[PDB]
Amino acid sequence: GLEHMADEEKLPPGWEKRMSRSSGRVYYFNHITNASQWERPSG
Repeated sequence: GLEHMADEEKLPPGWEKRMSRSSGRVYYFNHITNASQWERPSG
């Protein structure tokens, strides 16, 4: 959908910027090591 702030392609390989199905809370998820947080990665 329409998204001005396209920042979900700036994270390192293995991570994915997703949204928490609880209330719609944006965060990052690493499906390679199973590490997810709102805390920006560094890889």
